[PDB]
Amino acid sequence: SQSPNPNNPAEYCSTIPPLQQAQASGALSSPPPTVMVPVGV
Amino acid sequence: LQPVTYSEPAFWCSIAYYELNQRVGETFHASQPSLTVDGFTDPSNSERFCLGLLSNVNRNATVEMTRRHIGRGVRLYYIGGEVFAECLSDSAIFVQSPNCNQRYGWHPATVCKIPPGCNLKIFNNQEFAALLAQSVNQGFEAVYQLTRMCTIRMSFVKGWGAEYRRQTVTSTPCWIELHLNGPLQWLDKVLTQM
Repeated sequence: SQSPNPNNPAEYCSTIPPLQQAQASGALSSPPPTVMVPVGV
Repeated sequence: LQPVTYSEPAFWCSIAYYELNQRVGETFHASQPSLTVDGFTDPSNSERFCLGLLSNVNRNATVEMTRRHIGRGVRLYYIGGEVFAECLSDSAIFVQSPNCNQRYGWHPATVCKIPPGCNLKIFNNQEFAALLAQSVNQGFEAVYQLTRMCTIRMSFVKGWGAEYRRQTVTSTPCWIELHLNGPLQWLDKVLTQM
């Protein structure tokens, strides 16, 4: 299929408490993201 | 010269309130994981940005009606880099988040809606991280472009763009703009490393 429609909140929003969405996901135990950066310009 | 890792900010976001084209009040700097932006006349605190008493000499009738409807407003959460927006207001809040847009494959200027009692992850740091990852390969330019992803616009009752009467954010009566300092600080460290 495609993706959620900006006009239909039910397709992307939630009523699950954010803390519980963070949980069952990661956000506290998940290590901070790291990118590999060069050195030029 | 080495990797550049994300650093949790001391002040996760700075919120600027606006009434149409008018910047109203001063910047709120979120130092706590939670924070509410509402239309109440209570004193503001580390976790509360009360807009109720913010005066604007250019406040017209429309803005006055919209402000009366903000009510409980929006509760913003920063949970390990992820940012959520919850509509506590009885009226919906419209969000223009480049991060969500990129996520849902929406037009970069798409504005969605968060109905009362609902929430939306307006910022996913993992996604921004992956985006930053591919951006360091597109050179300096693209990396600096990410500055756009670190900003979110939100209107309290009326929407804008796409087929709404109002097209630009400046056209809505009550709106705020968030600057995710975490991602911005990360961008700065990446740019200085280049």
